[PDB]
Amino acid sequence: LTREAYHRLTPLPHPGGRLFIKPGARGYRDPVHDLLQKTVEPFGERALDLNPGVGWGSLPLEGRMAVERLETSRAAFRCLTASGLQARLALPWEAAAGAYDLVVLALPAGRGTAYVQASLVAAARALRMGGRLYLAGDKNKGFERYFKEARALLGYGVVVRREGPYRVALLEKEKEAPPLPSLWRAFSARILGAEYTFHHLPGVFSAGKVDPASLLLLEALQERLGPEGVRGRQVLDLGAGYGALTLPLARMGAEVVGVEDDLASVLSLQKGLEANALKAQALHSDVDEALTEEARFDIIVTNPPFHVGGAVILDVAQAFVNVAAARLRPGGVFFLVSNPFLKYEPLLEEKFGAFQTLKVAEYKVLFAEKR
Ligand SMILES: Nc1ncnc2c1ncn2[C@@H]1O[C@H](CSCC[C@H](N)C(=O)O)[C@@H](O)[C@H]1O
Repeated sequence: LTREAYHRLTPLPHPGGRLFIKPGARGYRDPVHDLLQKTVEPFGERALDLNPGVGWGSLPLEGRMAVERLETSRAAFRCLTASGLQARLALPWEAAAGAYDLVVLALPAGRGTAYVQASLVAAARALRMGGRLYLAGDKNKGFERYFKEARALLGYGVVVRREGPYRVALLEKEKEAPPLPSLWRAFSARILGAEYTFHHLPGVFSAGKVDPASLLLLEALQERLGPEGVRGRQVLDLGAGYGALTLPLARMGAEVVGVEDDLASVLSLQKGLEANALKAQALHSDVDEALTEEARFDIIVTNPPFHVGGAVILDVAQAFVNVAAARLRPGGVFFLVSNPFLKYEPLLEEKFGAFQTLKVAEYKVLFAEKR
């Protein structure tokens, strides 16, 4: 995709209306969300969708109920807003307590047990007594385990739709919801001779330790540029996460801008910067969406997202490369780290003209220079 194509919102038809989607937004052609859309029916007057993506799963409620939507992904909120669907940039556990008759939750299984648990308790807290929860998931991705927990939190629950491994259940709140679990975690790490304490909420990439690929990028970068090679330089960190690259680069004296699509990760980065007395811009952004048109950088770094077990580079990750080439000043440099068999080489050759391989073992670090 071109950068314009990556950022473009496209409306797709459904009976009676339209829904905007875009590359990089969850909830489109997803069997879990599709099964929800075929299942959900109004109950009471006020609904909350805790993981809406582009908003397909709970769409049948729109115009029959008041529907609120809490979403962490910037890309998804762009779509919801374009679709005219009320939505807030919000963590699931920011939901108002006892204010809803119906909650809809496509299980965020990809973000892990702690994130799912926090979402389940948020659901239980959001509901009034006697309110109901639609819970959708995948038997291959913890549905039975999470459905059992939902039943324990709420009361009576039953599967109301099934297709292959995919399930939707309906549950009733029959008991008081517990307090939110503890959400924040911290860990220390020594990187390039300096001590850092990272802080993060559930669901982030590489919770609890610095990812070895990220460490490798930093090692390649300091070897190439020197310990002073980053001072006073403008750096963009594409997909900043809780700041494994952002914090050390800020420490080394770079003026760093982190862009990150996931709200929980942006908040994590912000807490880490504060805790380590470091300053950087921690932007909630779909790739470079939050930047001015004119913004350019001296150095761009990235450990792009990847699909677990997948052989194909994600649209978002392809866009990171395209945006990197476009956002570098002449003579600016790009560092990217990935699993060794992801086909980044032809992409860098296309966008930069040439590239180098600075490291290759458990991961590869690729390098390019703007001409
Ligand atoms: N559309 C998008 N725009 C910006 N960041 C995105 C994105 N899609 C995924 N990401 C982020 O890309 C990151 C890739 S994982 C790398 C995290 C961090 N830089 C580290 O090295 O530890 C995740 O934090 C993920 O949420």
